[PDB]
Amino acid sequence: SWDKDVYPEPPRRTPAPSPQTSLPNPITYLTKAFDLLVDRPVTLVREFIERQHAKNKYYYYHREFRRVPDITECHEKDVLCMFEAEMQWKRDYKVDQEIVNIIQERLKACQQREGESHRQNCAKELQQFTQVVKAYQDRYHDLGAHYSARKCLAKQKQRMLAERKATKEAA
Amino acid sequence: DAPEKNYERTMAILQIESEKAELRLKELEVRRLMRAKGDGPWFQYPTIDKALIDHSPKATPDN
Repeated sequence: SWDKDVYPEPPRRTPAPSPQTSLPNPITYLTKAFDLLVDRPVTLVREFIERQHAKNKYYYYHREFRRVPDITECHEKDVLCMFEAEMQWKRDYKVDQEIVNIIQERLKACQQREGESHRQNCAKELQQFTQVVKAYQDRYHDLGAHYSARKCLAKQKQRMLAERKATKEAA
Repeated sequence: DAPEKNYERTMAILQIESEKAELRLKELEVRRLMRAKGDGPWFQYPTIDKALIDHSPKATPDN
């Protein structure tokens, strides 16, 4: 399973079977055959394997990283602190990449499930995707293949000086 | 290996190598200052011993 808040789905509304003709469709027979022949032995084997899982219940944990100081409060050419800052920033970089991938999955799943009216019915996912791509592009784009926290901080200082000059010239 | 082992082993490696790098820079600046000034123990090129000088009363007084 997963979490239905980070991976949202609108509630499924299937219509009732309302047959108009008198000819029986093959799909009811095929669903009954797929339930008897296929679904029940798969369910029996899954119940067997699940009962074998319950005989030995052990666990794996999610790795927690406590927050070390970032690159802004590392002294210049102090490798014992800026190493920790660089590794922290690379882990945050992987996390931000996977956040953008999750929002891509939301956008693609909305474009599939809303059918033909997805241009109207997926403006929320499109706006979320636009926001997260704008934030990811302001944060990590144009760094290069030798990306570092020094490069990203220098890009942030360049962008903040551009924003401050645009604010002062509009004063 | 554990990520703890790699992480703290990398921190020890970085401490040793940063200490060596700052000491190499200090070594170059010490060599520069000692060759320029000549007041350190290195680059002490030999001069004449003063123990070779004879201080006995010589044959003529004006010396």
